[PDB]
Amino acid sequence: NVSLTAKGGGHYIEDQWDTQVVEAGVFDDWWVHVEAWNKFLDNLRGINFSVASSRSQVAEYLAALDRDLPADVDRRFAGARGQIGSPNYLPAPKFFRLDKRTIAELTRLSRLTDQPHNNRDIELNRAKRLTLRDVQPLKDSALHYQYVLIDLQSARLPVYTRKTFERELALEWIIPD
Amino acid sequence: NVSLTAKGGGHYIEDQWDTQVVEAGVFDDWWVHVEAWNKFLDNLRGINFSVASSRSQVAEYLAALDRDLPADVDRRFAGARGQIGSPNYLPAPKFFRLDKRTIAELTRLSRLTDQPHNNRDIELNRAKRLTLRDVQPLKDSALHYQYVLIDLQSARLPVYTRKTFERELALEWIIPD
Amino acid sequence: NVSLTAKGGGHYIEDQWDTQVVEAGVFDDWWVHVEAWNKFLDNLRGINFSVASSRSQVAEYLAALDRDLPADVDRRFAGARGQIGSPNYLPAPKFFRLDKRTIAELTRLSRLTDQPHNNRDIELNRAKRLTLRDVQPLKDSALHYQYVLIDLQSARLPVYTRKTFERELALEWIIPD
Amino acid sequence: NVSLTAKGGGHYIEDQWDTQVVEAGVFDDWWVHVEAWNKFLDNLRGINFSVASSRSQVAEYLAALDRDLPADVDRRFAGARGQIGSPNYLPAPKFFRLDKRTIAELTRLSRLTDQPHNNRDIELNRAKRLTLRDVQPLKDSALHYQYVLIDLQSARLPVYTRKTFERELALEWIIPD
Amino acid sequence: NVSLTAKGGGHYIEDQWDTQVVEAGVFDDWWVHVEAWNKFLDNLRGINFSVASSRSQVAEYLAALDRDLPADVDRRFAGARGQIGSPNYLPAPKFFRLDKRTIAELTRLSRLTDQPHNNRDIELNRAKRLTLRDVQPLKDSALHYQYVLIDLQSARLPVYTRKTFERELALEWIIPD
Amino acid sequence: NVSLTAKGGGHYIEDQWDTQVVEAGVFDDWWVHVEAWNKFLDNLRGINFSVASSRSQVAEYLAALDRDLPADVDRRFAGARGQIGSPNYLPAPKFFRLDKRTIAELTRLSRLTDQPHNNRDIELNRAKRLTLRDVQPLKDSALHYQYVLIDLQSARLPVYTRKTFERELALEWIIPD
Amino acid sequence: NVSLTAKGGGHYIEDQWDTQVVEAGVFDDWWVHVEAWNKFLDNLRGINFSVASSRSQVAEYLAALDRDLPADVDRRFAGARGQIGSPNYLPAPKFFRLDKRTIAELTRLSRLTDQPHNNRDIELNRAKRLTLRDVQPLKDSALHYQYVLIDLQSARLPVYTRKTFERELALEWIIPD
Amino acid sequence: NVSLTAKGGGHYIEDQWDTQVVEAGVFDDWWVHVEAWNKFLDNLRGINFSVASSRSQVAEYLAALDRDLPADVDRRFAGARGQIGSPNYLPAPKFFRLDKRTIAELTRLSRLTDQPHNNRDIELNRAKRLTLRDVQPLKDSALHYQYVLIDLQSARLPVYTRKTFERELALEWIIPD
Amino acid sequence: NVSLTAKGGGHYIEDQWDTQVVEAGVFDDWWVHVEAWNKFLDNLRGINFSVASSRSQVAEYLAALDRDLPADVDRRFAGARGQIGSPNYLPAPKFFRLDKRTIAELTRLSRLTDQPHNNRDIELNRAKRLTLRDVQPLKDSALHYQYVLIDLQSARLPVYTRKTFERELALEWIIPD
Amino acid sequence: NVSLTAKGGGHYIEDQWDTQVVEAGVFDDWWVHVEAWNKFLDNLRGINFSVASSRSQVAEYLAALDRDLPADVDRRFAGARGQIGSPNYLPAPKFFRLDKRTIAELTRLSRLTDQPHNNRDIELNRAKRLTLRDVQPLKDSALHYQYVLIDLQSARLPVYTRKTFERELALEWIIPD
Amino acid sequence: NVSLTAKGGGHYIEDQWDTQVVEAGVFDDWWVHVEAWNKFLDNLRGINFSVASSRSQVAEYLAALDRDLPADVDRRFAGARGQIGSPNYLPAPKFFRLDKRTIAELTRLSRLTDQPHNNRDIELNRAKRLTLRDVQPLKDSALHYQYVLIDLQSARLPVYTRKTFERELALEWIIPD
Repeated sequence: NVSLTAKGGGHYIEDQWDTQVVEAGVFDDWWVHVEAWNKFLDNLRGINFSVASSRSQVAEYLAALDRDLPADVDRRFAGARGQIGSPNYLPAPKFFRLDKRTIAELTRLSRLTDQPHNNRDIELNRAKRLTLRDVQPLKDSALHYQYVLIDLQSARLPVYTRKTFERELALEWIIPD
Repeated sequence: NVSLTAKGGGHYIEDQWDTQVVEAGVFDDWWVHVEAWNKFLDNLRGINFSVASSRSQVAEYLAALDRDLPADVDRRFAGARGQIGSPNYLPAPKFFRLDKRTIAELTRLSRLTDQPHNNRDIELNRAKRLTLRDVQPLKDSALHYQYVLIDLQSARLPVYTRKTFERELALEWIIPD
Repeated sequence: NVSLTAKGGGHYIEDQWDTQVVEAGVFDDWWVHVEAWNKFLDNLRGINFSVASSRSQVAEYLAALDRDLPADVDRRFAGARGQIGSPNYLPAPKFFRLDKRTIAELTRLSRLTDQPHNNRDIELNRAKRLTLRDVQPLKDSALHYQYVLIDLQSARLPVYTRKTFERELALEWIIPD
Repeated sequence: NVSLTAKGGGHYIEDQWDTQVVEAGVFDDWWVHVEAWNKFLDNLRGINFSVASSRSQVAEYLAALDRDLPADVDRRFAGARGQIGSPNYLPAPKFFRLDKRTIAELTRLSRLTDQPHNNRDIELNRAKRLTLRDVQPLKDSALHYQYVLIDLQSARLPVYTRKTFERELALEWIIPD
Repeated sequence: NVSLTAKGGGHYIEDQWDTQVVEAGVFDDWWVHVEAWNKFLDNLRGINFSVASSRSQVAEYLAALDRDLPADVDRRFAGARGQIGSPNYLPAPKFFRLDKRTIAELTRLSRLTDQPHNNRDIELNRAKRLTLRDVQPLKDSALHYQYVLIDLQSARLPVYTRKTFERELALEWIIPD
Repeated sequence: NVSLTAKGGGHYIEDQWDTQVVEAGVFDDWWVHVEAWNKFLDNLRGINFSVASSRSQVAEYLAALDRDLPADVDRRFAGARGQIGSPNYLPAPKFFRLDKRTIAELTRLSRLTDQPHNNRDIELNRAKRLTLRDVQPLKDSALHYQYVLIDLQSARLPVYTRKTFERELALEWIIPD
Repeated sequence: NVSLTAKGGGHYIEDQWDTQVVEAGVFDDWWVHVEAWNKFLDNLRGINFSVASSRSQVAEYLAALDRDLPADVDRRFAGARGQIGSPNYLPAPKFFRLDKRTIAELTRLSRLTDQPHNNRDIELNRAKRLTLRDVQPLKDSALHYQYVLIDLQSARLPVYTRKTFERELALEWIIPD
Repeated sequence: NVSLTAKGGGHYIEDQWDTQVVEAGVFDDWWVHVEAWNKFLDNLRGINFSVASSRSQVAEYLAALDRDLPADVDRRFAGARGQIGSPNYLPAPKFFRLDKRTIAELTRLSRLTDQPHNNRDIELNRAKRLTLRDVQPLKDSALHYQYVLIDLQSARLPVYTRKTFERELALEWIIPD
Repeated sequence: NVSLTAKGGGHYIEDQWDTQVVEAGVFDDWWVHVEAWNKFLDNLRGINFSVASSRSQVAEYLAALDRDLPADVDRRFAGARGQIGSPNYLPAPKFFRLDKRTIAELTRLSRLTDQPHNNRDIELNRAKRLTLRDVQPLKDSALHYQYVLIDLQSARLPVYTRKTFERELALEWIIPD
Repeated sequence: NVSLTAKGGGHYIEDQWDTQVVEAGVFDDWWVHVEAWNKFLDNLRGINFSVASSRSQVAEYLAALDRDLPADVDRRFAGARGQIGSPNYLPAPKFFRLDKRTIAELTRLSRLTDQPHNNRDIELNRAKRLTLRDVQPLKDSALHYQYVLIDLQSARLPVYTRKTFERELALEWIIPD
Repeated sequence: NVSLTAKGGGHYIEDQWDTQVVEAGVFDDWWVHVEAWNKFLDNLRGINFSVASSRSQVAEYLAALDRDLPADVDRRFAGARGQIGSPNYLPAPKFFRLDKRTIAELTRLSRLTDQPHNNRDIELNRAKRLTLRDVQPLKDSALHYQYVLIDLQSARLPVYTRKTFERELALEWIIPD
């Protein structure tokens, strides 16, 4: 979970954090790492309808993606620590604000994926000794998938650095006394 | 159950607690931990219709989620104890007020899940020696599930800290004499 | 049965207890403990239609829930005994007044549950050597269940402490002479 | 991932990088190497509908293509280091700015490719001992493929060198003091 | 039987013991030792359906578990005797109040276990000289077991020390005159 | 059983231990050692369905895992005793708080494992002189195992040191007078 | 277990170790040696489905791989001790942070491997005196293996030296006074 | 393992090695010797599907191929030491950078090779005294092999000398003071 | 029989001995010496099913094990007499309280051992002049033995010294007047 | 029995020995000498199933292994007595704490070994004048042996010196006054 | 046993030996001499399945191989004593650290070797006056042998001199004062 920045130094004033960032309007609002989100993106490009265990994979990743908000005062929104120029830099984390509309779209995928099933035939028709099977209820889903996903990739979402997160919501870091 | 804060110190005046918080309007009203609720969220993302024991899992979690209200005078609404800055902080608990409408929605899921069944065929057609089975009564449910759940995730619910719970309902903590 | 408070000290005047609390209007009117009722609630969330012994469980709990009224003069409506502040408190019992309408709803569940049956087939078709079975008379019940229960959870019922039970019905405790 | 140029020397001023290149308008916007993209191109020319494992190949390459943006201050947009004339040159990298419209086209291919299937027949009709099979749902796809791809090759996309990337978006490299 | 504390010193007043603890509401209500109950727990985790003598073990333990209530005036509810700090302490006994509902659940296990049988075949088909046998009536039981037991472990039951048993039911110990 | 720290020195105040740690909310709640739990983990990775005596091994370990809570006043939550720097340190014990939900999951494994059986055939068909056998009722279990276990490993559980156990539940150690 | 670096010298401040590295976010998170992990990699390349004892080998290695985290204050994250240039160097250990998603993938392999079986036929059909056998339940697994493994090799995981482990999580080593 | 060049002389600056070559982007990225790789190539040209022990040969070589990266500061990327002209030269090592895509292709071969099997028939039908056998599941594999291999040979991969490895990633060798 | 400590000195008060130790709750409850019990343990490890006279050995030892309770007022629970330090010490006896459940387990062994028999054949088939014999009714017993015994060894039983036996049951020794 | 260190000097305080080492948690817990245990190890490597008298050897050694705990106050945990440097040293004893789980594993071997038998045939078929014999009930055991033993060798158990035994359980040696 | 180096001179500091080399992580970890191990290697190359006494030879050597760790302070890890150049040198001992995985592999061989048997036929069918015999249970073993051994030879294990053993684990030799 992306809370990789030291607790200490401190701190958000606690008049505004209460007011603006917690209580209403950030948290319980999702956050994924850039060049960590992309990876999420392709696990799903990227998937074969249909063999089982290749479908349960959609469900699996969304947990542990990993998804959190990094600054929890006493924390700074991750930066990250280097001087410009000298080669110990670690230049920034950039984070994605997914929106009230989309997490409920990512969700759509998670159970656009599996459908109630009659699989157990194998323990029947084939093994003690036909069926073939029906495919269609998959096919439409496999296509429904292609759209809900082609939206996901082609949907320019807001990026946020430490520089921005203090600007968009004004919070002061209050450096020691 | 989230009653993690010391009994002692005390106490809510007992003129208002009786009046406002107990008797009518909080209790018997649910409360789940943030970043503890989310986890609830994904156990359910997050589920395969249909194999048994993957359906009874919805029922199972809602008990022990865990769900309670933390301040019971003599108790303070959990805070939690640290000074800002110095790295022994434990910064806050933030709690979800689910609403008279939703607990009866979470409930919907719990028994949107299982349906009366003819499973015992296995002890018949297959084992002493076909059936296949019928799927449809599952399928619709599996889709009914996808909606009642896509509401759950995309439903911005009220968050409450110690700072807020004394403000929204005014109670005084009455520090020793 | 929630009669956990000492007999002794005494007592309700016996002019009003006769008049108001016994004779007509409380007793034979049900009472369940809070955070003891909830538990009742989830045993039933919380149940699989259909395997037997998972249905007889509804019937079983309603007896021993446990259900009684706590003050029987010479008794005080349970309080309970602690000073505020000092950590030997036991802060209150809060009790649910279920209503003439609902106990006859909880009842509905108890025998919404089982139905006359042809089970004994197992001792026939399957064991000396098919049937499958019919499910439908269960299915509707399983859904009838989901409603009579989704009312139960989402039905804000009156809570009562010692503070309230003497106020709503005025009784004096008559402390020794 | 094409970040082949030394971290060090530094650096983009950090007034404009924040403003123009990160935050909004480059990143999360794709970048493929020239004469590295072409190779991508022909893996797909270049493919046989239908044998399996010859279809999963579309999915596979798009990850690891490889795709990234090279300058992350403190980094210079790769150049690359040689003097003109003397035979240690490494003359330039030239990079493709694919567009909001196309990555969602490349995506189209990735799952224009596989479709829900009834393959498991082989473990049936043929192996324990006909079917033939149906082809048509492939055929149309195989043709749908030919168009979405004939666009890809015949779509002149913007090339960018170090010389250009500082011109199109004005950033200064700030050489030591 | 957990009556390990000296008879003597005395005594419960005998106005309340009669009233509250004996007569109605404790006794004939079960009591098992903590870290003595757990052991009970795992003898049953913890069992193989099916070989005989591995099933009669459920029956066997519940007697001698051991189960009793410790204070019988003239007795103190076991404490136990040490000063804090100095290393002859014996710090407390903590006891489980199992409930009217559960002892009738523990019972369920005891004869969920054995079933009427045709074992004597061995003295027939096999020894003077086939049968195999039927398993199914075991199998369901073995699964019925898994649930009635998974309730037992995951059922947080009330713990009681000397400190509590005098508080929950108010009794005075009456130290010599 | 992890009670490895000296009785003596003392002691938890006994106002809070009664209140918070015993009575309700820790005990009867499980505790396994880190890098002692892992070992538990792999005994189960780690197991062959099916040969007998390779299945009874699941049952066997869970007892003696070993599982207890270490501080029982008069005891300190194990630390452990060294100065920083000088090489007689023994740096800490870190302990796992498994949850009301999981011990009833670990339990699931214990009897997900064995099933009622017809083994005794060997003393028949084969030895006095076929059968083969049926495998399927194992196979599903072996797969059911793979999931209930893949949850166990991939379930980040709370770690607790002496530093934390006094913070999360506030108890004072009361050093001699 | 890779704890090869001297205890002594000391030490991590113990304000941050508690905060950041232990408690939550490293430990119970896996760590394998580079050019020690690779070896793990090929034991599994690298395996024949199916002869027994060539399948139990997957299970066997994952224990003792060997897997631990090296710095436990008072310990330094292994370095390792040499001056640059002079030929007694031992240049670094580089370690793999496997992720919450993957250890539950490595696990998948461990019991993707064995399946419930009817082997004992050999002691029957063949030895006292046919069967052949069925292969298919292996075959699919053998292919399922090929994918879960082709992910393992082609999954660029994070490498960490002493230089990095203090940077990514900021800890100070506190050299003697 | 190709680390044939003296440790000593030294050394890579350790500002860039950390930055560029280790940490992310070379290591855990494979390296095979030229005119040592070719040999690998033909062991596989070069193989008979199917006799056993002629298939396990694919698996065997990939370990010990041998595969490593040669410069580990304090090491120089192998050169190798001679003056031009005078006949003690040893002119260069040239190394292959296989890519994230291909090692997962070489892997494909390793277990494209063996399949779950019914071989043990020989100990049956033939030896105690038909079967013939089935070939097809081999045949397709033998052809699948021919393609995944005809890619391997006809895939021009990047060659790297000492001259290049310092140019492509800029590292300085820092000759004594 | 372990009554090795002088009669004399005296004595247990005879108000408590009657009350607590005799009458009900110690005696007729077994007691074996430590490092005298172990020896019992291995005589049984430790035994060959089956030759006669190697089976009657189980029966034989349990009598004379030897088993008794040592203090019979006027007796002190054996101590034993030495000063600390000076080398005439005899430091303690430590005794095992076997439980109502186990003596009936040790018993199980005693006649798990022999079974009704047809031995006398030897005086027939073999001596005046075949039979072989049947083994199976032994074999199962020999295995039944292995379990009832593997419980015995791995069952941590309570140890008791003089220091403890006066603490667990409070008795005073009453030294002369 | 490893009690090789002089009685005298003295002594463990007798407040802690009672508390911690005896009573509960060491004794009746096994202890074998290092480089004395190994020898045990190979007597069993190391054994031929099957000729009799080569099987009774497992049983025989476990008694007299030899197994005891060395310090019995008044005793010091054996050290052993030498000064460093001067060649009369006897440097340490190091001892193995086998665990509640393993002694019940070593036990397994002891009677994994012998099985009820029909040997006496020799006095029949062969000597007064065929049989051959049956082997299988041995064979499986011989293999069952190979596993329960391959655990024994590859199970890193805790080593303890005098230095450690006073640290892990804190006891003071109390040197004369 | 390779403890060939004088006791005397001394000594390992005894702060680190306790910490690092003994207690946990070397001892009970095996050690074989180079060009003494090889010899072990070929006794096993090197063996004929099957004649008896040519199989018991595997078992025999592993004891007395010989296997120990040479430095036991007060001892130096054997060196060995000569000056470079002058022809009384004895240049080094180099030792093999076999691993937790392999000693349990060498073990495999030891009882991969013998199997329960029916040999005694010779005293029957052949000598008083056919059988032939069955070979197969040997044959597979003889092949199982060939693999577990072809791993042993082709498994590059770590070599250690005095120079290395003080470097890998840092211990100081402390030369007289």
